[PDB]
Amino acid sequence: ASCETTVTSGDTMTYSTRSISVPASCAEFTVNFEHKGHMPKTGMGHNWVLAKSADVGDVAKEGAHAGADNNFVTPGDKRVIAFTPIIGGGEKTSVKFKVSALSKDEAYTYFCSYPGHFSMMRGTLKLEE
Ligand SMILES: [Cu+2]
Repeated sequence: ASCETTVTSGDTMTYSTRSISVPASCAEFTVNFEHKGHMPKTGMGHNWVLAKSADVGDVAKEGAHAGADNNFVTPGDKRVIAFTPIIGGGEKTSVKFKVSALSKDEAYTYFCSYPGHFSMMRGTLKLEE
């Protein structure tokens, strides 16, 4: 009944885990995200973006053109359920979201939207009954 999890990244294009389970008993869930590499966000930035799996492609396409100042996420993108800002080496961030925003009928994917990272840096998130 833990309603928090920690996902790390580094100077590669992989997350530390590729599956996150959110307990349906949680009212809110927190994802802590840390970058343990030594390269900065200009060249090796990472973020954690959550969307329904069918929407990842379009969110990633539009987000790549939104710019670093918009964390590579289109401003007001209604397909993004929750996201963190981009972080570089030695930085940490987190995001908390309401578990009621998720449905048991849908599939979800978390991924990094820094240009060129989404194909490898992605995982599945599911609501655990
Ligand atoms: Cu990344």
